[PDB]
Amino acid sequence: GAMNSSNYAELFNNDIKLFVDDTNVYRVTVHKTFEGNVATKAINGCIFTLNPKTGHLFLKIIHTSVWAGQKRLSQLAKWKTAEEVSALVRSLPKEEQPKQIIVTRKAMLDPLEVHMLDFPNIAIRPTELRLPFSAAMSIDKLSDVVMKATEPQMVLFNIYDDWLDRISSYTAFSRLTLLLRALKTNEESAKMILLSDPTITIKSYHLWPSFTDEQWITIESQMRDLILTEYGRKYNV
Amino acid sequence: MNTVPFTSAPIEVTIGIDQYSFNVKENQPFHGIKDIPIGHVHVIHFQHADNSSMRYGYWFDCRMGNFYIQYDPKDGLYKMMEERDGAKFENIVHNFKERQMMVSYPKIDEDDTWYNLTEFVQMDKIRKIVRKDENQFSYVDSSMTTVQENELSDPAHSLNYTVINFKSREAIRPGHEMEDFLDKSYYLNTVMLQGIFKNSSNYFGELQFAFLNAMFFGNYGSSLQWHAMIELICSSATVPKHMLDKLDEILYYQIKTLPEQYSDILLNERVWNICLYSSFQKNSLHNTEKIMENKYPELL
Repeated sequence: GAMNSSNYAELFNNDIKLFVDDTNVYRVTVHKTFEGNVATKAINGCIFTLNPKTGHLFLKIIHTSVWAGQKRLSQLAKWKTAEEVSALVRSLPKEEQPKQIIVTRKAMLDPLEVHMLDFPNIAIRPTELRLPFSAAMSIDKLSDVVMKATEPQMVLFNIYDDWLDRISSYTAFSRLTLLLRALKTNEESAKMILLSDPTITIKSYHLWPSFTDEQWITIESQMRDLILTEYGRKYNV
Repeated sequence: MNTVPFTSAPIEVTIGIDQYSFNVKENQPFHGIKDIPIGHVHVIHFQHADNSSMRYGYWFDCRMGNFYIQYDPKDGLYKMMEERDGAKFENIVHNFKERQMMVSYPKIDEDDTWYNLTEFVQMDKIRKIVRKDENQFSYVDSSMTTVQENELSDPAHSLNYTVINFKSREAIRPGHEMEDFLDKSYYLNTVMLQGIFKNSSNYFGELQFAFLNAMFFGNYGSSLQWHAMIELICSSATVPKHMLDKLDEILYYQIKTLPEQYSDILLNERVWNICLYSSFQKNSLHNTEKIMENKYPELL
Protein backbone atom coordinates (compact mmCIF):
# COMPACT_ATOMS: atom_id res chain seq x y z
CA GLY A 1 0.00 0.00 0.00
CA ALA A 2 1.16 3.58 0.90
CA MET A 3 4.85 4.26 1.81
CA ASN A 4 5.42 6.05 5.20
CA SER A 5 7.81 6.34 8.26
CA SER A 6 6.87 2.73 9.38
CA ASN A 7 8.55 1.24 6.21
CA TYR A 8 11.42 3.76 5.54
CA ALA A 9 14.25 1.13 5.29
CA GLU A 10 12.24 -0.45 2.39
CA LEU A 11 13.57 2.39 0.14
CA PHE A 12 17.15 1.04 0.50
CA ASN A 13 16.57 -2.75 0.17
CA ASN A 14 17.59 -4.68 -3.01
CA ASP A 15 14.13 -4.54 -4.76
CA ILE A 16 14.48 -1.99 -7.63
CA LYS A 17 12.13 0.96 -7.06
CA LEU A 18 11.57 4.39 -8.51
CA PHE A 19 10.03 7.59 -7.09
CA VAL A 20 8.05 9.56 -9.71
CA ASP A 21 7.41 13.28 -9.01
CA ASP A 22 5.27 15.15 -11.57
CA THR A 23 5.35 18.59 -9.84
CA ASN A 24 7.60 20.20 -12.52
CA VAL A 25 6.01 18.59 -15.62
CA TYR A 26 3.61 21.46 -16.45
CA ARG A 27 5.13 24.83 -15.53
CA VAL A 28 3.66 28.25 -16.39
CA THR A 29 4.19 31.98 -15.92
CA VAL A 30 0.90 33.91 -15.44
CA HIS A 31 0.76 37.40 -17.07
CA LYS A 32 -1.63 40.20 -18.10
CA THR A 33 -2.70 40.43 -21.79
CA PHE A 34 -2.90 43.74 -23.70
CA GLU A 35 -6.73 43.80 -23.07
CA GLY A 36 -6.04 43.33 -19.29
CA ASN A 37 -7.09 39.63 -19.20
CA VAL A 38 -4.71 36.97 -17.78
CA ALA A 39 -2.87 34.34 -19.87
CA THR A 40 -0.42 31.54 -19.06
CA LYS A 41 2.83 30.87 -20.96
CA ALA A 42 4.23 27.33 -20.53
CA ILE A 43 7.96 26.82 -19.94
CA ASN A 44 9.92 23.59 -20.25
CA GLY A 45 9.28 21.04 -17.50
CA CYS A 46 10.61 17.68 -16.39
CA ILE A 47 9.61 14.34 -14.86
CA PHE A 48 11.74 13.53 -11.81
CA THR A 49 12.16 9.71 -11.73
CA LEU A 50 14.66 8.60 -9.07
CA ASN A 51 16.09 5.27 -7.81
CA PRO A 52 16.63 6.11 -4.11
CA LYS A 53 19.07 3.19 -3.59
CA THR A 54 21.47 4.03 -6.51
CA GLY A 55 20.86 7.79 -7.00
CA HIS A 56 20.11 7.20 -10.72
CA LEU A 57 17.85 10.05 -11.93
CA PHE A 58 15.94 9.66 -15.20
CA LEU A 59 15.19 13.33 -15.99
CA LYS A 60 12.67 13.37 -18.89
CA ILE A 61 12.57 16.94 -20.19
CA ILE A 62 9.02 18.00 -21.15
CA HIS A 63 9.34 20.53 -23.95
CA THR A 64 6.57 23.19 -24.28
CA SER A 65 5.67 21.77 -27.78
CA VAL A 66 3.91 18.80 -26.10
CA TRP A 67 1.20 21.26 -24.82
CA ALA A 68 0.56 22.85 -28.27
CA GLY A 69 -3.20 22.84 -29.07
CA GLN A 70 -3.97 20.58 -26.08
CA LYS A 71 -6.75 21.30 -23.55
CA ARG A 72 -7.00 20.63 -19.76
CA LEU A 73 -3.16 20.75 -19.50
CA SER A 74 -3.06 20.00 -15.70
CA GLN A 75 -4.98 16.73 -16.40
CA LEU A 76 -2.96 15.93 -19.56
CA ALA A 77 0.30 16.47 -17.60
CA LYS A 78 -0.50 13.52 -15.30
CA TRP A 79 -1.25 11.22 -18.28
CA LYS A 80 1.87 12.43 -20.21
CA THR A 81 3.90 11.67 -17.02
CA ALA A 82 2.40 8.14 -16.84
CA GLU A 83 3.02 7.67 -20.61
CA GLU A 84 6.72 8.61 -20.25
CA VAL A 85 7.31 6.52 -17.10
CA SER A 86 5.65 3.53 -18.86
CA ALA A 87 7.94 4.15 -21.92
CA LEU A 88 11.03 4.32 -19.61
CA VAL A 89 10.11 0.98 -17.93
CA ARG A 90 9.60 -0.69 -21.39
CA SER A 91 13.02 0.73 -22.54
CA LEU A 92 14.84 -0.91 -19.58
CA PRO A 93 16.05 -4.51 -19.69
CA LYS A 94 13.84 -6.87 -17.62
CA GLU A 95 16.43 -7.18 -14.78
CA GLU A 96 16.56 -3.32 -14.49
CA GLN A 97 12.75 -2.79 -14.44
CA PRO A 98 11.35 -1.59 -11.08
CA LYS A 99 9.27 -3.93 -8.88
CA GLN A 100 7.55 -0.79 -7.39
CA ILE A 101 6.90 2.78 -8.55
CA ILE A 102 6.15 5.26 -5.74
CA VAL A 103 4.29 8.43 -6.86
CA THR A 104 4.74 11.56 -4.73
CA ARG A 105 1.15 12.76 -5.57
CA LYS A 106 -1.95 10.54 -5.30
CA ALA A 107 -3.39 12.09 -8.51
CA MET A 108 -0.67 10.08 -10.42
CA LEU A 109 -2.03 6.68 -9.24
CA ASP A 110 -4.82 6.01 -11.80
CA PRO A 111 -2.91 7.43 -14.82
CA LEU A 112 0.18 5.34 -13.98
CA GLU A 113 -1.87 2.18 -13.13
CA VAL A 114 -3.69 2.41 -16.52
CA HIS A 115 -0.41 2.96 -18.50
CA MET A 116 1.20 0.02 -16.63
CA LEU A 117 -1.61 -2.56 -17.18
CA ASP A 118 0.92 -4.65 -19.24
CA PHE A 119 3.05 -4.87 -15.98
CA PRO A 120 0.64 -6.39 -13.41
CA ASN A 121 3.60 -7.41 -11.13
CA ILE A 122 4.93 -3.78 -10.82
CA ALA A 123 3.26 -2.27 -7.72
CA ILE A 124 2.11 1.38 -8.04
CA ARG A 125 2.07 3.00 -4.56
CA PRO A 126 1.43 6.43 -3.01
CA THR A 127 3.57 7.73 -0.13
CA GLU A 128 2.67 9.53 3.14
CA LEU A 129 6.19 11.15 3.03
CA ARG A 130 6.19 14.89 2.05
CA LEU A 131 9.21 14.74 -0.29
CA PRO A 132 10.79 18.00 -1.52
CA PHE A 133 11.37 16.77 -5.13
CA SER A 134 9.64 19.95 -6.51
CA ALA A 135 12.92 21.78 -5.59
CA ALA A 136 14.83 19.71 -8.29
CA MET A 137 14.64 22.80 -10.54
CA SER A 138 16.68 24.67 -7.83
CA ILE A 139 19.71 22.40 -8.76
CA ASP A 140 21.45 24.68 -11.29
CA LYS A 141 22.64 21.94 -13.72
CA LEU A 142 19.12 20.31 -13.80
CA SER A 143 17.44 23.73 -14.33
CA ASP A 144 20.01 24.55 -17.12
CA VAL A 145 19.38 21.33 -19.17
CA VAL A 146 15.56 21.76 -18.87
CA MET A 147 15.53 25.45 -19.94
CA LYS A 148 18.00 24.93 -22.86
CA ALA A 149 16.04 21.95 -24.35
CA THR A 150 14.61 22.67 -27.85
CA GLU A 151 12.96 19.19 -28.11
CA PRO A 152 11.92 16.30 -25.82
CA GLN A 153 15.07 14.73 -24.29
CA MET A 154 15.97 12.24 -21.55
CA VAL A 155 19.08 13.07 -19.45
CA LEU A 156 20.60 10.62 -16.93
CA PHE A 157 22.20 11.88 -13.70
CA ASN A 158 23.40 10.44 -10.39
CA ILE A 159 21.75 12.81 -7.86
CA TYR A 160 24.18 11.56 -5.13
CA ASP A 161 27.38 12.45 -7.10
CA ASP A 162 30.01 10.05 -5.62
CA TRP A 163 28.54 10.10 -2.06
CA LEU A 164 27.81 6.30 -2.07
CA ASP A 165 31.63 5.71 -2.09
CA ARG A 166 31.62 7.04 1.53
CA ILE A 167 28.02 6.78 2.91
CA SER A 168 25.03 4.40 2.76
CA SER A 169 22.00 5.03 0.48
CA TYR A 170 19.89 5.78 3.64
CA THR A 171 22.33 8.59 4.59
CA ALA A 172 22.63 9.77 0.92
CA PHE A 173 18.80 10.04 0.65
CA SER A 174 18.63 11.89 4.05
CA ARG A 175 21.29 14.40 2.77
CA LEU A 176 19.41 14.84 -0.54
CA THR A 177 15.98 15.42 1.13
CA LEU A 178 17.58 17.93 3.60
CA LEU A 179 19.26 19.84 0.71
CA LEU A 180 16.04 19.85 -1.36
CA ARG A 181 13.88 20.84 1.65
CA ALA A 182 16.30 23.80 2.36
CA LEU A 183 16.23 24.82 -1.35
CA LYS A 184 12.39 24.64 -1.26
CA THR A 185 12.11 26.69 1.97
CA ASN A 186 14.65 29.49 1.12
CA GLU A 187 16.35 28.95 -2.24
CA GLU A 188 18.60 32.05 -2.06
CA SER A 189 19.86 31.19 1.50
CA ALA A 190 20.38 27.49 0.61
CA LYS A 191 22.39 28.35 -2.55
CA MET A 192 24.47 30.85 -0.46
CA ILE A 193 25.26 28.01 2.00
CA LEU A 194 26.25 25.67 -0.88
CA LEU A 195 28.22 28.08 -3.12
CA SER A 196 29.40 30.99 -0.77
CA ASP A 197 32.98 29.52 -0.34
CA PRO A 198 34.63 29.79 -3.83
CA THR A 199 37.46 27.30 -2.90
CA ILE A 200 34.89 24.42 -2.86
CA THR A 201 33.63 23.83 -6.41
CA ILE A 202 31.33 21.42 -8.27
CA LYS A 203 33.12 18.84 -10.44
CA SER A 204 32.17 19.00 -14.16
CA TYR A 205 30.49 15.53 -13.78
CA HIS A 206 28.66 16.37 -10.45
CA LEU A 207 25.61 18.37 -9.28
CA TRP A 208 26.76 19.36 -5.76
CA PRO A 209 30.04 20.78 -4.36
CA SER A 210 33.01 18.51 -3.50
CA PHE A 211 32.63 18.78 0.33
CA THR A 212 34.84 16.65 2.59
CA ASP A 213 33.06 14.53 5.25
CA GLU A 214 33.60 17.28 7.93
CA GLN A 215 32.42 20.05 5.53
CA TRP A 216 29.21 17.98 4.81
CA ILE A 217 28.50 17.94 8.61
CA THR A 218 28.86 21.77 8.68
CA ILE A 219 26.68 22.17 5.52
CA GLU A 220 23.99 19.78 6.89
CA SER A 221 23.91 21.77 10.20
CA GLN A 222 23.58 25.10 8.24
CA MET A 223 20.70 23.60 6.20
CA ARG A 224 18.89 22.45 9.39
CA ASP A 225 19.42 26.00 10.90
CA LEU A 226 18.01 27.53 7.66
CA ILE A 227 14.89 25.31 7.88
CA LEU A 228 14.39 26.13 11.61
CA THR A 229 15.12 29.88 11.04
CA GLU A 230 12.47 29.88 8.23
CA TYR A 231 9.93 27.93 10.41
CA GLY A 232 10.49 30.65 13.12
CA ARG A 233 9.75 33.40 10.55
CA LYS A 234 6.62 31.70 9.00
CA TYR A 235 4.89 31.07 12.36
CA ASN A 236 6.59 33.97 14.29
CA VAL A 237 7.74 31.21 16.77
CA MET B 1 -53.01 -16.94 -16.01
CA ASN B 2 -50.65 -19.64 -14.58
CA THR B 3 -50.27 -21.12 -11.08
CA VAL B 4 -47.39 -22.27 -8.81
CA PRO B 5 -48.93 -24.71 -6.31
CA PHE B 6 -47.21 -25.57 -3.01
CA THR B 7 -47.29 -29.05 -1.46
CA SER B 8 -47.47 -27.47 2.02
CA ALA B 9 -45.86 -24.77 4.19
CA PRO B 10 -44.25 -26.68 7.09
CA ILE B 11 -42.14 -23.73 8.37
CA GLU B 12 -43.12 -20.10 8.99
CA VAL B 13 -41.82 -18.00 6.05
CA THR B 14 -42.24 -14.67 4.29
CA ILE B 15 -43.03 -15.49 0.61
CA GLY B 16 -42.21 -12.97 -2.14
CA ILE B 17 -43.76 -13.07 -5.61
CA ASP B 18 -42.18 -10.32 -7.74
CA GLN B 19 -42.60 -7.00 -5.81
CA TYR B 20 -45.34 -8.47 -3.47
CA SER B 21 -44.84 -10.37 -0.17
CA PHE B 22 -47.05 -12.44 2.20
CA ASN B 23 -46.32 -13.98 5.67
CA VAL B 24 -47.23 -17.73 5.95
CA LYS B 25 -47.55 -19.37 9.41
CA GLU B 26 -45.96 -22.76 10.39
CA ASN B 27 -48.27 -25.55 8.99
CA GLN B 28 -50.80 -22.92 7.63
CA PRO B 29 -53.01 -24.50 4.87
CA PHE B 30 -51.21 -22.59 2.10
CA HIS B 31 -51.04 -24.25 -1.34
CA GLY B 32 -49.60 -21.55 -3.62
CA ILE B 33 -50.04 -18.58 -5.91
CA LYS B 34 -52.55 -18.26 -8.77
CA ASP B 35 -53.37 -15.67 -11.52
CA ILE B 36 -49.61 -15.08 -12.29
CA PRO B 37 -49.46 -12.86 -15.39
CA ILE B 38 -48.31 -14.63 -18.55
CA GLY B 39 -45.77 -12.69 -20.59
CA HIS B 40 -43.16 -11.85 -17.95
CA VAL B 41 -40.47 -13.65 -16.00
CA HIS B 42 -41.33 -13.91 -12.27
CA VAL B 43 -39.40 -14.56 -9.08
CA ILE B 44 -40.78 -16.47 -6.06
CA HIS B 45 -38.66 -15.81 -2.97
CA PHE B 46 -38.37 -16.81 0.64
CA GLN B 47 -37.11 -15.63 3.98
CA HIS B 48 -37.60 -18.05 6.88
CA ALA B 49 -39.17 -16.55 10.06
CA ASP B 50 -36.77 -18.53 12.36
CA ASN B 51 -33.60 -17.68 10.35
CA SER B 52 -33.62 -14.53 8.20
CA SER B 53 -30.15 -15.76 6.93
CA MET B 54 -30.31 -16.76 3.26
CA ARG B 55 -33.04 -15.02 1.39
CA TYR B 56 -33.36 -17.40 -1.64
CA GLY B 57 -35.70 -17.83 -4.57
CA TYR B 58 -36.43 -18.96 -8.11
CA TRP B 59 -36.70 -17.12 -11.40
CA PHE B 60 -39.19 -18.79 -13.73
CA ASP B 61 -41.53 -18.29 -16.71
CA CYS B 62 -44.88 -20.22 -16.61
CA ARG B 63 -44.72 -20.48 -20.44
CA MET B 64 -41.69 -22.86 -20.06
CA GLY B 65 -43.32 -25.60 -17.87
CA ASN B 66 -45.54 -26.45 -14.88
CA PHE B 67 -43.68 -25.51 -11.68
CA TYR B 68 -44.51 -26.20 -8.03
CA ILE B 69 -42.85 -25.66 -4.64
CA GLN B 70 -42.18 -28.43 -2.08
CA TYR B 71 -40.39 -28.04 1.25
CA ASP B 72 -37.32 -30.31 1.66
CA PRO B 73 -36.82 -31.07 5.35
CA LYS B 74 -33.27 -32.41 4.67
CA ASP B 75 -31.90 -29.29 2.87
CA GLY B 76 -34.27 -27.05 4.92
CA LEU B 77 -35.66 -25.04 2.08
CA TYR B 78 -38.61 -24.53 -0.22
CA LYS B 79 -37.57 -26.08 -3.60
CA MET B 80 -39.02 -25.38 -7.05
CA MET B 81 -39.68 -28.50 -9.11
CA GLU B 82 -41.08 -29.13 -12.60
CA GLU B 83 -44.13 -31.45 -13.10
CA ARG B 84 -43.91 -33.14 -16.57
CA ASP B 85 -47.46 -34.74 -16.23
CA GLY B 86 -49.85 -31.95 -17.46
CA ALA B 87 -53.10 -33.71 -16.37
CA LYS B 88 -51.75 -34.46 -12.84
CA PHE B 89 -50.65 -30.80 -12.54
CA GLU B 90 -54.03 -29.38 -13.80
CA ASN B 91 -55.86 -31.77 -11.35
CA ILE B 92 -53.79 -30.60 -8.33
CA VAL B 93 -54.22 -26.91 -9.26
CA HIS B 94 -58.03 -27.33 -9.81
CA ASN B 95 -58.39 -29.03 -6.34
CA PHE B 96 -56.39 -26.21 -4.59
CA LYS B 97 -58.32 -23.45 -6.42
CA GLU B 98 -61.73 -25.03 -5.53
CA ARG B 99 -60.66 -25.17 -1.82
CA GLN B 100 -59.40 -21.50 -2.11
CA MET B 101 -56.02 -22.54 -0.65
CA MET B 102 -54.06 -20.17 -3.00
CA VAL B 103 -53.24 -16.41 -2.86
CA SER B 104 -53.93 -14.41 -5.99
CA TYR B 105 -51.10 -12.45 -7.68
CA PRO B 106 -52.38 -9.00 -6.64
CA LYS B 107 -51.85 -6.98 -9.85
CA ILE B 108 -53.65 -3.56 -10.10
CA ASP B 109 -54.88 -3.13 -13.76
CA GLU B 110 -53.27 0.42 -14.01
CA ASP B 111 -49.97 -0.92 -12.59
CA ASP B 112 -47.06 -1.48 -15.04
CA THR B 113 -44.40 -1.72 -12.25
CA TRP B 114 -43.37 -5.34 -12.93
CA TYR B 115 -43.24 -4.88 -16.73
CA ASN B 116 -41.20 -1.67 -16.16
CA LEU B 117 -38.67 -3.59 -13.99
CA THR B 118 -38.38 -6.67 -16.31
CA GLU B 119 -38.89 -5.09 -19.77
CA PHE B 120 -35.57 -6.52 -21.11
CA VAL B 121 -35.23 -9.60 -18.79
CA GLN B 122 -35.68 -12.99 -20.60
CA MET B 123 -35.44 -16.47 -18.99
CA ASP B 124 -32.92 -17.68 -21.62
CA LYS B 125 -30.51 -14.84 -20.48
CA ILE B 126 -31.08 -15.58 -16.74
CA ARG B 127 -30.18 -19.29 -17.40
CA LYS B 128 -26.78 -18.15 -18.90
CA ILE B 129 -26.01 -15.97 -15.81
CA VAL B 130 -27.24 -18.78 -13.45
CA ARG B 131 -25.90 -22.15 -14.78
CA LYS B 132 -28.02 -25.24 -13.90
CA ASP B 133 -29.07 -26.55 -17.32
CA GLU B 134 -31.19 -29.51 -16.02
CA ASN B 135 -33.85 -27.04 -14.63
CA GLN B 136 -35.94 -24.47 -16.61
CA PHE B 137 -35.99 -22.16 -13.53
CA SER B 138 -33.01 -20.44 -11.80
CA TYR B 139 -32.10 -20.49 -8.07
CA VAL B 140 -30.53 -17.30 -6.58
CA ASP B 141 -29.71 -16.49 -2.94
CA SER B 142 -28.24 -13.74 -0.71
CA SER B 143 -24.74 -15.32 -0.51
CA MET B 144 -24.01 -16.36 -4.15
CA THR B 145 -20.80 -14.68 -5.46
CA THR B 146 -20.20 -13.37 -8.98
CA VAL B 147 -17.49 -14.67 -11.40
CA GLN B 148 -15.73 -11.22 -10.88
CA GLU B 149 -16.00 -11.48 -7.02
CA ASN B 150 -14.41 -15.02 -7.24
CA GLU B 151 -11.50 -13.66 -9.42
CA LEU B 152 -10.52 -11.11 -6.64
CA SER B 153 -15.34 -19.87 -4.59
CA ASP B 154 -17.45 -22.86 -5.98
CA PRO B 155 -17.99 -21.86 -9.67
CA ALA B 156 -21.24 -23.96 -10.10
CA HIS B 157 -23.06 -21.71 -7.49
CA SER B 158 -21.81 -18.39 -9.04
CA LEU B 159 -23.57 -15.51 -10.83
CA ASN B 160 -21.92 -15.33 -14.31
CA TYR B 161 -22.53 -11.58 -14.83
CA THR B 162 -20.45 -9.95 -17.58
CA VAL B 163 -17.14 -8.78 -15.98
CA ILE B 164 -16.78 -4.95 -16.10
CA ASN B 165 -13.44 -3.56 -14.87
CA PHE B 166 -12.52 0.05 -15.77
CA LYS B 167 -8.76 -0.64 -15.10
CA SER B 168 -8.39 -3.73 -17.32
CA ARG B 169 -6.77 -4.29 -20.75
CA GLU B 170 -10.33 -5.08 -22.01
CA ALA B 171 -11.44 -1.50 -21.08
CA ILE B 172 -8.27 0.32 -22.34
CA ARG B 173 -6.78 0.17 -25.86
CA PRO B 174 -2.96 0.36 -25.80
CA GLY B 175 -2.14 3.91 -26.99
CA HIS B 176 -5.57 5.32 -25.95
CA GLU B 177 -5.04 5.11 -22.14
CA MET B 178 -6.23 8.65 -21.18
CA GLU B 179 -8.93 8.74 -23.89
CA ASP B 180 -10.41 5.32 -22.93
CA PHE B 181 -10.16 5.88 -19.12
CA LEU B 182 -11.81 9.35 -19.16
CA ASP B 183 -14.36 8.47 -21.93
CA LYS B 184 -15.59 4.83 -21.69
CA SER B 185 -17.41 4.97 -25.14
CA TYR B 186 -14.97 2.42 -26.72
CA TYR B 187 -15.56 -0.01 -23.81
CA LEU B 188 -19.39 0.55 -23.88
CA ASN B 189 -20.06 0.57 -27.68
CA THR B 190 -17.32 -1.67 -29.23
CA VAL B 191 -16.35 -4.11 -26.43
CA MET B 192 -19.65 -4.50 -24.53
CA LEU B 193 -22.55 -3.62 -26.91
CA GLN B 194 -21.17 -4.72 -30.35
CA GLY B 195 -18.81 -7.41 -28.89
CA ILE B 196 -20.39 -9.21 -25.87
CA PHE B 197 -24.10 -8.19 -25.48
CA LYS B 198 -24.75 -7.80 -29.29
CA ASN B 199 -27.48 -5.15 -28.52
CA SER B 200 -28.72 -2.66 -25.87
CA SER B 201 -31.69 -4.97 -24.98
CA ASN B 202 -29.36 -7.75 -23.68
CA TYR B 203 -27.28 -5.11 -21.79
CA PHE B 204 -30.40 -3.64 -20.14
CA GLY B 205 -31.73 -7.18 -19.39
CA GLU B 206 -28.59 -8.00 -17.37
CA LEU B 207 -28.65 -4.55 -15.63
CA GLN B 208 -32.36 -5.12 -14.66
CA PHE B 209 -31.65 -8.73 -13.45
CA ALA B 210 -28.70 -7.45 -11.34
CA PHE B 211 -30.92 -4.80 -9.69
CA LEU B 212 -33.71 -7.32 -8.89
CA ASN B 213 -31.24 -9.83 -7.31
CA ALA B 214 -29.76 -6.95 -5.24
CA MET B 215 -33.22 -5.81 -4.09
CA PHE B 216 -34.94 -9.19 -3.53
CA PHE B 217 -31.97 -11.20 -2.08
CA GLY B 218 -29.65 -8.45 -0.72
CA ASN B 219 -27.06 -10.02 -3.09
CA TYR B 220 -24.00 -7.72 -2.76
CA GLY B 221 -22.30 -8.81 -6.06
CA SER B 222 -25.55 -8.14 -7.96
CA SER B 223 -25.58 -4.60 -6.47
CA LEU B 224 -21.94 -4.07 -7.65
CA GLN B 225 -22.89 -5.25 -11.20
CA TRP B 226 -25.97 -2.96 -11.37
CA HIS B 227 -23.87 0.11 -10.40
CA ALA B 228 -20.99 -0.90 -12.81
CA MET B 229 -23.44 -1.13 -15.77
CA ILE B 230 -24.97 2.31 -14.89
CA GLU B 231 -21.52 3.88 -14.44
CA LEU B 232 -20.25 2.43 -17.79
CA ILE B 233 -23.06 4.25 -19.67
CA CYS B 234 -22.90 7.54 -17.66
CA SER B 235 -19.04 7.65 -18.08
CA SER B 236 -19.34 7.36 -21.95
CA ALA B 237 -19.52 10.61 -24.01
CA THR B 238 -21.04 8.74 -27.02
CA VAL B 239 -24.22 6.75 -26.29
CA PRO B 240 -27.16 6.26 -28.69
CA LYS B 241 -30.03 8.69 -27.73
CA HIS B 242 -32.54 5.78 -27.51
CA MET B 243 -30.28 4.05 -24.92
CA LEU B 244 -30.08 7.17 -22.69
CA ASP B 245 -33.87 7.74 -22.89
CA LYS B 246 -34.47 4.05 -22.04
CA LEU B 247 -31.86 4.02 -19.18
CA ASP B 248 -33.69 7.01 -17.62
CA GLU B 249 -37.00 5.01 -17.64
CA ILE B 250 -35.29 1.85 -16.32
CA LEU B 251 -33.59 3.61 -13.39
CA TYR B 252 -36.70 5.73 -12.56
CA TYR B 253 -38.80 2.56 -11.94
CA GLN B 254 -35.92 0.87 -9.98
CA ILE B 255 -35.56 3.96 -7.71
CA LYS B 256 -39.39 4.12 -7.40
CA THR B 257 -39.64 0.47 -6.28
CA LEU B 258 -36.61 0.38 -3.89
CA PRO B 259 -37.71 0.17 -0.21
CA GLU B 260 -36.95 3.63 1.34
CA GLN B 261 -35.31 1.89 4.39
CA TYR B 262 -32.81 -0.07 2.12
CA SER B 263 -31.33 3.02 0.32
CA ASP B 264 -28.27 3.04 2.74
CA ILE B 265 -27.29 -0.56 1.64
CA LEU B 266 -28.62 -0.65 -2.01
CA LEU B 267 -27.36 2.75 -3.38
CA ASN B 268 -23.65 3.66 -3.88
CA GLU B 269 -23.20 7.41 -3.06
CA ARG B 270 -20.07 7.76 -5.27
CA VAL B 271 -21.64 6.17 -8.38
CA TRP B 272 -24.95 8.10 -8.14
CA ASN B 273 -23.31 11.52 -7.43
CA ILE B 274 -20.87 10.90 -10.35
CA CYS B 275 -23.64 9.69 -12.74
CA LEU B 276 -26.15 12.50 -11.94
CA TYR B 277 -23.83 15.52 -11.31
CA SER B 278 -20.30 14.94 -12.88
CA SER B 279 -20.58 12.40 -15.80
CA PHE B 280 -21.02 13.05 -19.55
CA GLN B 281 -24.70 12.02 -19.10
CA LYS B 282 -25.30 14.26 -15.95
CA ASN B 283 -28.07 16.06 -17.98
CA SER B 284 -29.48 12.98 -19.83
CA LEU B 285 -31.37 11.32 -16.89
CA HIS B 286 -34.10 13.90 -16.05
CA ASN B 287 -36.70 11.44 -14.61
CA THR B 288 -34.07 9.53 -12.55
CA GLU B 289 -32.49 12.77 -11.23
CA LYS B 290 -35.91 14.17 -10.16
CA ILE B 291 -37.02 10.97 -8.32
CA MET B 292 -33.54 10.57 -6.68
CA GLU B 293 -33.53 14.28 -5.53
CA ASN B 294 -37.11 14.00 -4.04
CA LYS B 295 -36.79 10.50 -2.44
CA TYR B 296 -33.09 10.17 -1.41
CA PRO B 297 -31.72 13.78 -1.16
CA GLU B 298 -29.44 12.68 1.80
CA LEU B 299 -27.46 10.20 -0.42
CA LEU B 300 -26.68 13.19 -2.73
